[PDB]
Amino acid sequence: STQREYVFIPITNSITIDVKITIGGSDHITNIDERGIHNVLVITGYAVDEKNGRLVPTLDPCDYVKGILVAGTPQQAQSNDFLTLKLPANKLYLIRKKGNISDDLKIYIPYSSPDARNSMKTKPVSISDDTIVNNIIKEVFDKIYNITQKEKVKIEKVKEDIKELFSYYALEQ
Amino acid sequence: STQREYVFIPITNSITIDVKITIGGSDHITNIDERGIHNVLVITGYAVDEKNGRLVPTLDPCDYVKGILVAGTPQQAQSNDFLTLKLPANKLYLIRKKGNISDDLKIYIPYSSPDARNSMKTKPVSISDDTIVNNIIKEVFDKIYNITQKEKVKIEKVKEDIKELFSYYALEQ
Amino acid sequence: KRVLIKPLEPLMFRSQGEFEPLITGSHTAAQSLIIPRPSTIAGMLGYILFNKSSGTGDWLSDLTNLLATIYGTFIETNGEYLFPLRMGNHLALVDQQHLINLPTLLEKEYERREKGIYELFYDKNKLFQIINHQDRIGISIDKSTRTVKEHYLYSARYLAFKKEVNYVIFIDNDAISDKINGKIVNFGGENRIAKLEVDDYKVDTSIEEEYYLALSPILIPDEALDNFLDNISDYVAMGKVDKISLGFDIANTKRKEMLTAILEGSIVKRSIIDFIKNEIKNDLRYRFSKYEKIGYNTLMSLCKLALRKILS
Amino acid sequence: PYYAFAEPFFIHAITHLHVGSGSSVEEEIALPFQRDELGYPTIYASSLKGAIKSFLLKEFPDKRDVIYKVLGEDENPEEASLGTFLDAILFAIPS
Amino acid sequence: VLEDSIGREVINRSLIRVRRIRIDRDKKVVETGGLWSEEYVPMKTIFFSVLLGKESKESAIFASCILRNLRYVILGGKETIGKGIVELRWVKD
Amino acid sequence: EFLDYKIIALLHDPPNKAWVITGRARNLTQQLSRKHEKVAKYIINQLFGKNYSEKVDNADKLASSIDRYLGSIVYKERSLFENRSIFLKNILLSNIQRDIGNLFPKDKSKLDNLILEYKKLLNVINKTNLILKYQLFYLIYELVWIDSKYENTPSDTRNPTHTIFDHLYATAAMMNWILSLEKEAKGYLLGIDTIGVADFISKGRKTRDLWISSYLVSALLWYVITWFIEEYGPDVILFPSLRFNQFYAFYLLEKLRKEGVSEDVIDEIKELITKYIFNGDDLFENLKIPPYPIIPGRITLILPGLIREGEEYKKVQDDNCFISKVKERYNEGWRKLIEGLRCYSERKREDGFWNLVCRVLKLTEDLLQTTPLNIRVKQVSVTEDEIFNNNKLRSDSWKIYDNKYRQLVSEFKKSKLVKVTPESRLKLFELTKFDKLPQIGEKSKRGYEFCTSCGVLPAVVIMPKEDELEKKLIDLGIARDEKDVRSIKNMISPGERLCPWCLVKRALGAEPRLMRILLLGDLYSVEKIVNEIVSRDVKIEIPSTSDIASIKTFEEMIEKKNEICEDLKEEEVCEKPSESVLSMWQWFNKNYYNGINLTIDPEEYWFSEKRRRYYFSVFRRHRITFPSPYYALVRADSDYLGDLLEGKLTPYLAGIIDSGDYANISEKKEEVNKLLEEYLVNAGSGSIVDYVKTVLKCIRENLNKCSCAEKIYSNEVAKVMFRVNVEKANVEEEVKNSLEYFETILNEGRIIVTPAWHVSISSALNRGLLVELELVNKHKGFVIYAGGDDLLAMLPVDEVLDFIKESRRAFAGFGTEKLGNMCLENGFVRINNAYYPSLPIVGRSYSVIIAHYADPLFFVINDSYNLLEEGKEIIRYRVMYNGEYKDAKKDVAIFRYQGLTSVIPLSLKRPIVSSVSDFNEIASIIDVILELKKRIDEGRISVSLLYDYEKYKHLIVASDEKYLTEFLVKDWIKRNSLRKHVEFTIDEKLYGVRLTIENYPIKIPNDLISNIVYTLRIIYGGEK
Ligand SMILES: Nc1ncnc2c1ncn2[C@@H]1O[C@H](COP(=O)(O)OP(=O)(O)NP(=O)(O)O)[C@@H](O)[C@H]1O
Ligand SMILES: Nc1ncnc2c1ncn2[C@@H]1O[C@H](COP(=O)(O)OP(=O)(O)NP(=O)(O)O)[C@@H](O)[C@H]1O
Ligand SMILES: [Mn+2]
Ligand SMILES: [Mn+2]
Ligand SMILES: [Mn+2]
Ligand SMILES: [Zn+2]
Repeated sequence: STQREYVFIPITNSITIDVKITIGGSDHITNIDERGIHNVLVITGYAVDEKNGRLVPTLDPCDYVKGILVAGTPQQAQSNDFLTLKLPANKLYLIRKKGNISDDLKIYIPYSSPDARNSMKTKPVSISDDTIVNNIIKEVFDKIYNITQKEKVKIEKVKEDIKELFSYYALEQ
Repeated sequence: STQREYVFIPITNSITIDVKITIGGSDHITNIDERGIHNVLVITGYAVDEKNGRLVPTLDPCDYVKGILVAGTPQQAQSNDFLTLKLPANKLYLIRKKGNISDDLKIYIPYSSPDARNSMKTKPVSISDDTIVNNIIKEVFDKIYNITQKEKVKIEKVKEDIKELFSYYALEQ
Repeated sequence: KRVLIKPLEPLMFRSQGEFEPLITGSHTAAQSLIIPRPSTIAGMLGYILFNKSSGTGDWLSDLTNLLATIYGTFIETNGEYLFPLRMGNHLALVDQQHLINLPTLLEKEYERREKGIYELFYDKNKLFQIINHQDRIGISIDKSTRTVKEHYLYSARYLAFKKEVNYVIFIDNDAISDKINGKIVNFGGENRIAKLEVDDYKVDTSIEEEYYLALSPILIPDEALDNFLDNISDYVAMGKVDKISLGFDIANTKRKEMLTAILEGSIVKRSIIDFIKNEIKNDLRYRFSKYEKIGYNTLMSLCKLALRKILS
Repeated sequence: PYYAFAEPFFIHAITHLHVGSGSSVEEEIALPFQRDELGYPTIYASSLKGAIKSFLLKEFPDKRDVIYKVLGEDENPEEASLGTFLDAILFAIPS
Repeated sequence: VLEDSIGREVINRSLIRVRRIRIDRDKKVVETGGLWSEEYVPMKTIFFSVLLGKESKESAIFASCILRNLRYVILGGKETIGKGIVELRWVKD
Repeated sequence: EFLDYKIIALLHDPPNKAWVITGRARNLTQQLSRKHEKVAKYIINQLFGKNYSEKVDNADKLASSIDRYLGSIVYKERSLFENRSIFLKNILLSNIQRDIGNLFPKDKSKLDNLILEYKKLLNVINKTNLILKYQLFYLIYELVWIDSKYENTPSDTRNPTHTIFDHLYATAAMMNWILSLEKEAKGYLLGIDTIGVADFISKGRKTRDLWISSYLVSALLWYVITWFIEEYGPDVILFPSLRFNQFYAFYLLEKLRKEGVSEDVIDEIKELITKYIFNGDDLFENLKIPPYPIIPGRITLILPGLIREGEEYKKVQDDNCFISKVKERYNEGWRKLIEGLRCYSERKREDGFWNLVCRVLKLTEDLLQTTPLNIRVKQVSVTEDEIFNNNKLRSDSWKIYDNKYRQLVSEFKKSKLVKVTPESRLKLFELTKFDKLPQIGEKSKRGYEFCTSCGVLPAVVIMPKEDELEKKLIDLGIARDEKDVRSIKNMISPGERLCPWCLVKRALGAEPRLMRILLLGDLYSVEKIVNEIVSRDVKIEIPSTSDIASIKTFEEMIEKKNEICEDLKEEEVCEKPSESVLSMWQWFNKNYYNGINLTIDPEEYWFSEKRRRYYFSVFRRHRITFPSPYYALVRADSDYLGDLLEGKLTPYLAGIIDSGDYANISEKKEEVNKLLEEYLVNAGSGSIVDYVKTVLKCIRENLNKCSCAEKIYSNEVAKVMFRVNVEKANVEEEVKNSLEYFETILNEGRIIVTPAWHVSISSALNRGLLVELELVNKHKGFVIYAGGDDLLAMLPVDEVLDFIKESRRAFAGFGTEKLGNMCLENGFVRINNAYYPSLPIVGRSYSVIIAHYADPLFFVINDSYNLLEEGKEIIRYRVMYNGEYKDAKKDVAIFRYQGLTSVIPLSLKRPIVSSVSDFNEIASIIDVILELKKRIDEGRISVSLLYDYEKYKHLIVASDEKYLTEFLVKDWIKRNSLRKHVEFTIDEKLYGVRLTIENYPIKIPNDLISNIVYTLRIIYGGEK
């Protein structure tokens, strides 16, 4: 009875809307106690397109992405096309495994075609230039988190551990 | 480039009749040269669909499938249930490589439903039942590379090393 | 289930021989190990729970009469489990997310592989953000002249902790969860001090994969060597094999035995797990069972925190 | 058991203090103090133990037995010491 | 209790860092290479540490009459310059 | 049958090759009557007639790159792209040429004279050792050519990159492959690298343990390659090139002395050897061994698919022959050495020490079975399918040797990821548990008493502590009287615990003549070597750290011999040298016969405690500066030498194309495509340079395959028709292969390697070795090891800046004085008119450790190696590249002194040299620091200058005005000066130099001007 959406963080505003409901579910499997963004999900073999942000799956384990879980539905112009799988809360990869195990993990992932019309020359990156941090803290990390603005008094260290906790693989095409 | 199909090598043969070419193109994937199989492709995050042989994509970055990359046409019964990608030959996990890449190789890939009907759990499996070994040798491994058991007189260093080198992950679903 | 060994101050885990004035015309020196050998933690926990008329010549038979199956050791900074990773003489603390794609990184071709290992041991390495060797030169003063003696000077490179750091070991037993929690141990050498913290922490063990990480030195039966050192590239992907001494026992005042081992942070392939079982006799099994008990033959999946002994 | 009791104390400097470490820091100083990992001054437990040991061996030049038991022995004939010092961490510097 | 950023500047400003000189007696001029710099920690500084003791019937004597009598000891070098006197207050007040 | 006719592969193209082409007077071309090899044919008089159909249609086209640079039609026709002049361009630097002049065989008579000189040295050998004459010729063919003054020639004036010799030796090396494929089939590449040498050298109390550790590292490999140099001749080793090899020449004339050769022709070549292979000292005749370990523990070999034991060469039986062979040969060398050690020990059961050697060798043979040092051997093979098309070579048959070599090294990388120490081969469970351990000395009250040299192995011999040793050695198994103590305590400091391997080291260091056991190699029986060693008893004294800390004091005492030993002559100091001792330490031989007994132990006299009141007072009265306890351990190495041998561009731009810029070269396309073209255009003056740059203009901007060559084929077809004797027309394709090759280079991002490349490199490497050898001895240093790129020497802290400056400038090939017979000149090495190139484009780093003489050498060596290997790859300094400040990595000098570190750049230009103006920029800061050191000695500037710069840096770094920073430094110097007006004037190109670090425990000021003062503080702490 818990469905979440897998959302990634490129330097592109292309997941500006992902869900019809501002919160979605009724529990959080992710925590922020000012010490760290606990229970963040990484998946292997999934590189991401920037414009119309879509994880195009290249099956190279050296290509990954670090994205957070949020509940909701993929605008209902989707959910017949994105990935719809269930996990037993023992196989999901999670950094800073301090959070909650809901025992019910349904997940919707942006999932597209490999489209063998070019090659998947991938490119990783690390985020910086806090303006890039902020133009997504505005649209995601405060859009789903009413927890924000409540403990947000040491409002920097919650944003500093954003830098070294996320890295993806772009295609630059 | 000349296209290729990754075919997992399970205990079943519901994938055996999908790729036809015997001669191929300007290269090969494996190379039976008295050392064993070579250039074994490993796809992580993609468990196997035991019946209706397909690649069931989980988000666990831990399950690994052992198969082989076969040459050329997918029998043209595809482009709705299969997908095509063109890799630089460097985005693959090839095992104890011998052969030479062509730096560009069309890859096709099976795919199944993400199984929203049963808990996506998994178990390991190994190459036992010594008779089923030769059965998959003579079923598909010769349908692609018939020169096995034809010119090679050795049966131990290439033919009886799979017993522990091929190990994939079945959904039990 | 889990035990955190929190050092109160820099620690010294020597690794080599003499550390005392023996040659009249030279100083002595020593250097600390970044991760204490599981013999150290075993001996510490044994010192906490001691009975004074048991053993007297075994040092691990009676020790195994006290401890559960100790599982390997690694760092935890702020809930950030750091894990040792060893190349030839190179040792780096890498976080978890850099071990998943690792088996594929050493199977990449030349330049990609070398660039990967380089950025791992050099740039994605976090050892030097948490720990830096802090040298401490000492002297001995003879009261007759109030001056240093005839080169009674020693340089001991300690282990400075630039931030709040613990060592993580898991222990099967639960009756001990109360008899060591809140104990101020004499952890490590040079008369240093650490503090213990215990809390139940479910950890998954029974898991099998293709590549493992030596969280603790993998001992070798001292007869399989010629069967092992010949084909080393077939068992360990990267790392370091070496001859180590198991330590120094208190009840007998003796240097413990010497065994060739595969040091921490080394990456072993699955073909070794059976190999040792194939290359160990029936009573050397009875001995290496205790060895694994005190925490030696510990492994871990590169995909998830899943520990695994070898002979068990 | 095995440190059943503890006594903390403040080391209040009456005169200036120098506890050397050689030329141990990349600084404009040739004889720096004993630094921490954070560069703050400290007194290593070795220096503290040795200084207090040497002092007590002359301020009570009869308790050699007790001091040698607690603060350890010098000559090769030895036995486990039974009182240790923690590195003196700087608390509050004047300003 | 200052912030850690400005604290490690105020503190490094409190530390004494003198230059000392070695004089040639027959001409009262500094000897070549006879100049170095030291670093004392100011008078009235306070360090903190603990004496951790096991219980073996000597501690009952050590920590009771030896320790009760200790107020002043000498720490570190350069005590002819008078750079070692220090006072131990036990946390019992 | 008899084969391997590479004697003509060394002579097919003569050293008279470039003057007979474009002759000035044209005499030899008419007095010998298919044009110029007539001369070589005339030179073929000592041995078999010339085979012409086996080494010009192959193994000459495959050896060098000229076959692909010029083109296989202009290469042979040798007349369609001409030039009058004759230059020689450094292989790494196509910028600087040479003026060859004309001192060469011109007359039909002097050529006969040089033939006669070859003959008289090669006429005393019979034919039973067919291979021995080829052996000696391989070495002396150049030594006679340059001994008699003759400047050496490039392969061709059309491409003056390779000297005529490197081309010849390269054709000979390829002949190993070409013979093995005209025969049935094979072709091999064998590489051998010793596992963990740095850890092994860092194992020993005394320097006499480091010396023999390095010497063993060299000698075991020499023993394994003795088999190859006797089997397939010397020209089977591609690294290190043994054309200027001390070990090889020693072995060679010792084998010539063997079997009986008149002791009148042995001298005619021994003088050649002593003058050029050495520098002019025959102490290897007075020491009986080569005094310096100079074999790099990493060798390569070109092996042929042949084998003996059919009494001649038959096809190899399998493809695991050489690996097993070298493994067994290595273990055999070690076992032979320890057997000879036991024999020599039993021959002297007296002397106490050797008695202990006896009675511990017999106890620990089962522990000495394992060599203390193991190797790692890889091999790669090739078949005629790869270099042949059933009639000739293939096209891309040139890129084979590269692809194989590039193959081989990669394998090593794989095996490198796992390091297994040698001590793990032992079996120490039953020993260290059940007390089976042999224990000569005190049975440890605590288990088994680890060793003190290696610190890892249980010790066998436990010398007691120095309380009362004489009454402590007799009541134990160490001694037998009061006499042996004075010789046991002579080589084992009281207190030392010794493992079997460490004691074997000490025993070999007791007398370094058993090493001949390995240097000769299956040449003499072990008993025959030992019976010489037990015949003569001349003492070989290796210094200690204290003997090198006390150099200046011994010097000051040889300038006051009588006065300072008037009050002496009761202390065994002014004692007359009574023995025939000698040392490989050149400074020792320079003295000792200067009035002072240099065999004394400063640890016993003034570095001692019970004494040195006496000695301090003595030094006080006689105006002697009482010594310092600090020496300086200098360690050097070239940067990206592997990348160099692989042809990369990283040695050229060390800091830009780092190592991952070859995992993808496209991101560095600009720099590689600038530098490679800058080099290719610049190699070959001739008439082809314009042709070549037109080919590149074609390649430049990806002009499609021959869709552009019509721009360039013109520039060839107009020229191919300047000559009529050109037999057939083949210009339609060669112009296509030329740009195919150039695109291959520019698209792979590295010069394709050929054997000529490798011999030309690893010969200049040994020449630089011979240069730095005489450099170290100039500065009173003591060479523990110095092979080519690397170096490990102990110097006094006083001549370390001078030494670093000189050695760096000489490694580039630029100096001021002559260094024996190697008269170095602005990027070349002039040996009596012979210009050999050097390594100016290569970067060399340094790692100086100012250590107390009593510091444990284990940790000193480990810290030196670690500082070098780590800091050289983690620190970046502002370098200017094409007038643009970038970041660089290598060419640093990392000083450390017990907590003080400093880094000094040595390049300041990322292509370190592109002209002749650069050769003074080399290490131009070390002389700035020197100038500043010679102001503080003179008392003009105060040492406060070093404790004052901080209050000037905070203002000097925030500044962007040059002429303001100049005033600022002048005021920082003005305020701390002691005389009227000093003048230091820092060169103002050091301002703004920014050093950085990738967050390591190394602390380093981020500006060169502060690293200068930290280096001065380190140096002066060395005089404490
Ligand atoms: N004859 C020699 N004597 C002393 N040192 C040597 C000698 N030959 C090589 N070395 C040094 O040994 C090292 C060889 O390179 P490398 O192989 O990377 O080091 P290693 O210590 O051998 N370890 P490894 O790389 O695992 O083999 C370098 O530090 C060389 O300078
Ligand atoms: N291909 C090679 N052939 C022979 N010796 C080599 C080769 N590559 C490296 N060496 C030597 O092996 C030892 C260690 O090499 P190493 O220094 O690790 O490589 P490098 O290419 O020099 N890179 P760097 O670390 O910058 O010095 C030194 O003697 C090197 O000069
Ligand atoms: Mn090596
Ligand atoms: Mn190098
Ligand atoms: Mn290196
Ligand atoms: Zn030893």
